[PDB]
Amino acid sequence: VIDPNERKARIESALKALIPMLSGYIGANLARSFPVFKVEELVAIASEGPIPALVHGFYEDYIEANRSIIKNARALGFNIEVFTYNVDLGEDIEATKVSSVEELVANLVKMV
RNA sequence: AUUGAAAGUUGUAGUAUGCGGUCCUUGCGGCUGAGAGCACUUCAGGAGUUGCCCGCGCCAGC
Repeated sequence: VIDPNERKARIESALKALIPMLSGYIGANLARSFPVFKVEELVAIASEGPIPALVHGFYEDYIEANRSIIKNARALGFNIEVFTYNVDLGEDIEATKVSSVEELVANLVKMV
């Protein structure tokens, strides 16, 4: 319904909304607490159509589950683009080794 | 009003006194309203249905 440029700008705004997410701007009591934040590791998949939800990082062996859910999804015929930070994720998987959070957002907005 | 004139055929009298139509007598004895009989046989309370969607326990706290 809206102009295509409006849709695009909304897309990059939503993607860049993650910049004040992994920097320590979550939760409440920011004035006094402002928690000591660091991103230990992360894995992201972009794709274009419907893809299965990634496994939560709560579990201890979620890296193996992520590898198994990525390789087989790509084998099934999904054009999934994978970005990894501080996660090996094997060697046979074409995954972009990102270095931070904002450049991950740059990679996401590259494919708009 | 004369073959006429006056002239009770009358008085008293229980056809009565007593006397069980009576005595004895099972309408009685024996007798299955009885024997055989599925109110049975076949039946989905069934198909479809998000208890959904939005939500800072929040901001000032030597």
